[PDB]
Amino acid sequence: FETVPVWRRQPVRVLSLFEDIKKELTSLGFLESGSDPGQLKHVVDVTDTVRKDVEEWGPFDLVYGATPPLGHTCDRPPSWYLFQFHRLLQYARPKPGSPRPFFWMFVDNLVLNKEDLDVASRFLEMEPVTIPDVHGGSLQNAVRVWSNIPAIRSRHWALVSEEELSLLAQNKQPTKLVKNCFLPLREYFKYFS
Amino acid sequence: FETVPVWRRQPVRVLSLFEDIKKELTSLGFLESGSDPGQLKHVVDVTDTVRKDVEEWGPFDLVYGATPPLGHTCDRPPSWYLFQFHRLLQYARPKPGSPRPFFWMFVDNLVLNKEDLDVASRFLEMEPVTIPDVHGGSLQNAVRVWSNIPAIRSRHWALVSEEELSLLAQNKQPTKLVKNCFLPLREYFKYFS
Amino acid sequence: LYPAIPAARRRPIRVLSLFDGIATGYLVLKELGIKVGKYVASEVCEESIAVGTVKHEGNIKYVNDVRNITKKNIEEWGPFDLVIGGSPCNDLSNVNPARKGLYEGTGRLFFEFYHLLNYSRPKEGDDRPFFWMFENVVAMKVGDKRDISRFLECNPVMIDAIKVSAAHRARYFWGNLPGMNRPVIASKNDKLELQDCLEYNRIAKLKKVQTITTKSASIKQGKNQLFPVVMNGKEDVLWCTELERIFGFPVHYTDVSNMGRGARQKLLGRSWSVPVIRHLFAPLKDYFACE
Amino acid sequence: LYPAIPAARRRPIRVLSLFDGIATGYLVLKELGIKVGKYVASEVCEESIAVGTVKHEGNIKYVNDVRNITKKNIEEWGPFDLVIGGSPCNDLSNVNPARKGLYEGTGRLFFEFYHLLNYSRPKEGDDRPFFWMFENVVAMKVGDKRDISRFLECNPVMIDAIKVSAAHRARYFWGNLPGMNRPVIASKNDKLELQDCLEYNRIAKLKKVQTITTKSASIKQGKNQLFPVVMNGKEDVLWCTELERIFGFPVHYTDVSNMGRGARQKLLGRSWSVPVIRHLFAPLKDYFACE
DNA sequence: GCATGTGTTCTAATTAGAACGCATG
DNA sequence: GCATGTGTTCTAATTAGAACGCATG
Ligand SMILES: Nc1ncnc2c1ncn2[C@@H]1O[C@H](CSCC[C@H](N)C(=O)O)[C@@H](O)[C@H]1O
Ligand SMILES: Nc1ncnc2c1ncn2[C@@H]1O[C@H](CSCC[C@H](N)C(=O)O)[C@@H](O)[C@H]1O
Repeated sequence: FETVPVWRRQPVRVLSLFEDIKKELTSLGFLESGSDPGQLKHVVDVTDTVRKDVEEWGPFDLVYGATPPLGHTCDRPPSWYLFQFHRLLQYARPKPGSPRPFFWMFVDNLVLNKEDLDVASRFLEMEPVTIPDVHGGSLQNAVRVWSNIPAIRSRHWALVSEEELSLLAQNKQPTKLVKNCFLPLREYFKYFS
Repeated sequence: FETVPVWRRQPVRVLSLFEDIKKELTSLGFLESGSDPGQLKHVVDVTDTVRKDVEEWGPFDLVYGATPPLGHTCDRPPSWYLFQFHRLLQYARPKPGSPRPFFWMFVDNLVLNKEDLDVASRFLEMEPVTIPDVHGGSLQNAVRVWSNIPAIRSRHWALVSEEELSLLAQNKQPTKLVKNCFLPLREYFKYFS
Repeated sequence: LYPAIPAARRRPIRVLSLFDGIATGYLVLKELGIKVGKYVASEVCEESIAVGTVKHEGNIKYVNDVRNITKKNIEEWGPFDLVIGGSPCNDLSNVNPARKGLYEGTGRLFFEFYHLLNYSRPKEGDDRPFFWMFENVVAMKVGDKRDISRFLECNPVMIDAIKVSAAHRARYFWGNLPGMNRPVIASKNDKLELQDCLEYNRIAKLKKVQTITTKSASIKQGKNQLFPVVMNGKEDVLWCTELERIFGFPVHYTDVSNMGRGARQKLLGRSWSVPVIRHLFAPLKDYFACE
Repeated sequence: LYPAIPAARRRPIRVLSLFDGIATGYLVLKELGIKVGKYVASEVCEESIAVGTVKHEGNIKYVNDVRNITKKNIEEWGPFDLVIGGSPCNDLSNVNPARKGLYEGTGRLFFEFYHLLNYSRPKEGDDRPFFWMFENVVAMKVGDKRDISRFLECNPVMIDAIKVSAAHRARYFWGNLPGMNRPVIASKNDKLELQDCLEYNRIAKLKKVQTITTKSASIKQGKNQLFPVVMNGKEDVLWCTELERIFGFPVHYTDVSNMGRGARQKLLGRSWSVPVIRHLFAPLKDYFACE
């Protein structure tokens, strides 16, 4: 994905699933404030969404997937969110000739197990990156991110101890975590502020 | 087998196996001379006797088979005596044309078990007759007889139970009986006295 | 909607079979008369592979567990003209009370077929023909059947093996095969009654037998669990050669790997009804070389 | 010897087989092209009878246990042109340290063959052809071999299956068959080496295997008891279809009665080497009808 | 000059069968 | 109306495997 000059960066057309990030994208300056009504589409139950639904919803510049945050709100099996995300992601890919940059990202709030994680990486064709989001005096937030956003896989995040992160999930029993991984998208689209 | 006129009854030619019956037979008048090579041929071990032997030993009028008297006196399995007796017996029967009367008998001194008994009757083509010698004050001596002698399986004998026979064998741990068994024989051959 | 292909332009078929079991697909294709250019089988049961290799003398390339097949693998082994597979139903069939569904346990293996199917799909602008088929049990939660149809973007046709076999076998068939909804018609060499599948001096109690599972209990018919065969005036269960004939497999197809009775029924229990698969693959003769 | 018979005067063969086992006799006879008019088999093993009837579709009249065959039975079922049989060797072979000779245990059953043979013999004045043959192991006490020859009034011919099979099987053969002492010669289709008997993708470690018994241990060769087969780079035991090919039986000849491996080896371990019996019955097709 | 064998036995692994389960035509 | 089913499981039968055996080329 070559860089796009500032004067050709259109606003993002984001498809958000399982979780709404309209507040995050508006904060970082990717989403207009005046109602498009929507430059960002959000769906929560995708069991009955078909390809022609996603196609009808207009081309999407980014497809966001996210597991539910830690808690008992896990209504469905964990893997359901990934298989469904992968299913709709293929619907959203434009024609092979890529007219513009197409980005996707799927975030897990430390919910998938390793058995689930390997299926995730196999289907997303990428090993996940962990966000420490832990200050010296605070280690609260931590999530896993599969994404083709170049910056999200390029630089070095803070390495973590897998046993420690598993221990943080058992002890549990947002911007720095994911929004810090959202900033690199500004380079490719319009910045509103 | 029809009866023979007294004047054409030639002296008997017998083959005795496993037991010498010269004394019992001569006592009833069946051998003419002190030396009677033709009258009786005796063999104790037949493991190497072939048909050409019996054929050349001169035609036989009677073939006697007997088991060892009850005692730990025989190394051979009880069935061996019957199988061998049946083997030579087929050697001794003359041609299908019947020139004279041919008789055979096989006595067991309470040595064959029920398994050997059924094999015996099957091979000799008849169920055995029991020869008891009891005068009330004694019921000790008895033997089983398979024979084609018409009088050996026509007269009525002292029918006695099997358990009674088993008891007699456990208690044991011929002159009167075997002679009565043989008497019908001298109605067919020469009476020597 | 498949473009007719003249015979000279036809080339042998390249098949990717996932969860190949005992190589039913290859058996059907070869019995149809189609030239099998390549048959890549993904199977993990040793005895299953033993049958496929021995019964077909090494024409099947076994790869392995389907989850280790990569996009690169699909491109090297490809292109594929036919992608066929039936995911394990032990966690989907209603016969197992403790089944875990399509998203946990073994049901999730379906998505591997879905995943590799898209890898195998001809890229945009490749008008060349491409067929696929997915099979599984009818006794499945409506939500699972729904989601399966969702991922495959196709609705299944149910075909019960009883129309062409001597057994109850109702199965859904997702796919794009030419004329899957056509009427299922019997053949003159189809053994339609159990008596036709039995050995000599064996009497069939029933005209049809119930759905045959991996366990020997599905041979005991009805609620009374009566024996289906009388031999010399004595009750008896079906024989392995008889189970094979019921399914349409060649007799002695599973006399392999010193397998016994339980093993051979276990492989036949999850297999396809050969005549059913024959009814589904029949229109492929008009798209690939034959000899 | 018997006089040659003009072809037209030849009639089908009437065979009395005692201890028929898995009907090896009938098999070789049919494979030789000889018309089998009647085959009266005396056998008591359920599975053995199952193989005979199923594999030959009821042409064998199974009578029963041999000790219940009467004189009247021989004449009703007769006349017989061929009387063949091999008695159980469990109490005669040297492999069993607790054998009981041929006068106790199961060795007695020999004399049943001797008994029924003389019944089947044509009476004096009947110069019609009549052939008989008796098989048994070589590893028997010299006294037993002596007595057996005594009762049959004939000396045995030892023939080792190794010349015509891929296995060691040395056996004595009493009888009057034409040319039993002739040198045995191999045929085109005789599987002489273990590799010819194995399935696809299996490698043979040996040219010949040791004498096969009822027990699976006889499949492991030598003093080390190593596995005779390699496949997929792993050592393995012989397969039932391979055991059958070793003995010269048709493949899947013992795929009957849901029999497993122990059962099929039990039946094959006591049987005859088909090619050896073919070598023995070969000159019979000059005395009986052929079609 | 050791290896071999138409098998029995006794044990340690296995295998077979029945209870379990219930939404659904 | 009630029997049906690409199975797991737990237990009771049941099988496989090795120890045993020694006269003889
Ligand atoms: N992870 C995996 N990878 C590849 N094959 C698998 C697998 N898990 C199970 N299988 C195999 O998939 C098969 C599904 S049963 C279907 C068998 C096949 N349709 C036939 O006609 O016989 C089973 O034989 C099973 O051994
Ligand atoms: N009392 C009896 N009557 C008839 N057959 C018997 C018997 N006792 C044992 N048998 C059978 O005799 C056979 C001897 S093993 C020989 C089998 C045969 N020669 C073959 O080629 O296969 C065994 O199968 C056994 O089942």
